[PDB]
Amino acid sequence: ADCGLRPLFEKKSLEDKTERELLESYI
Amino acid sequence: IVEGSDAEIGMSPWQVMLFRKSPQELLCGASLISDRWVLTAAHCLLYPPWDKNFTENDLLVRIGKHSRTRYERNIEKISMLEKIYIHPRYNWRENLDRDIALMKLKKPVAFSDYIHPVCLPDRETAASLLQAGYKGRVTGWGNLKEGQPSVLQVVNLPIVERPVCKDSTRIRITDNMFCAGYKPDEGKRGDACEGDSGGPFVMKSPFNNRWYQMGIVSWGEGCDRDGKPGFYTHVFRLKKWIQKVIDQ
Ligand SMILES: *[C@@H]1O[C@H](CO)[C@@H](O)[C@H](O)[C@H]1NC(C)=O
Repeated sequence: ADCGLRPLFEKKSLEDKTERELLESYI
Repeated sequence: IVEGSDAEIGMSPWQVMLFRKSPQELLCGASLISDRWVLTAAHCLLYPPWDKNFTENDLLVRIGKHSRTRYERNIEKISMLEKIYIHPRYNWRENLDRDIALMKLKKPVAFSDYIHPVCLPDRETAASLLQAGYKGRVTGWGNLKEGQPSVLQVVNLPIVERPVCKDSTRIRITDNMFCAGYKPDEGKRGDACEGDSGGPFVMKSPFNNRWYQMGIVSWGEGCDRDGKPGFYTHVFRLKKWIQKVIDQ
């Protein structure tokens, strides 16, 4: 149920410093 | 990791460190996929040319770590291993095809803010995200230069076109591997290194916001690949073996 959702990021609606780079790459 | 940056606290809560017990030494990265299962590379446990053939009792894992050295009281957790499983078709002499292993913890680890499992890829995630140009993420405490980091390092790396992957090496690559890394042209040259081997190559699904482990960092020696991309075990292709080991 809970995999891949980080307690200190996704679960808190916070984003890490470089995940934008990953998501923007998905053309 | 070479040319990465400092990870934030809890940024990679599925990161696992594999150690030799005696003499104590960091061997390989690994990943937490449930409360009692850890995924790593087979070559991390079994590599005959270097007289490497570890049993459960030779090893330990540390989970929830951020600093390489500092003991992180009430945060980091240590576990012994109940059983090791190496893919029966792991090819250590030629091309490291099916470079994958599972390790069962002696006792389940408690999840926390700092310890949390990564998702295994499903078909839709594999089909849509594993494409040339798309970036994944590697984390580890491997070497820093072609020396060692104080905190967990992170780098993002683009998946490379398969014909380029094939031309980057003289050994026969298989569909069970993929390669990632920046072009020998301008830009960056972040990479995974020796020590980061066995760790996760993760991608975030824009569909459901979850992190999926798409690859396992395969072979590396130092931080020098001679400008060539690193190879990764294709986790989704090996998913039925993983399930067979974990279920029944
Ligand atoms: C690893 O060691 C065990 C005995 O501890 C042995 O059964 C096995 O053949 C070894 N694996 C090799 C040499 O690949």
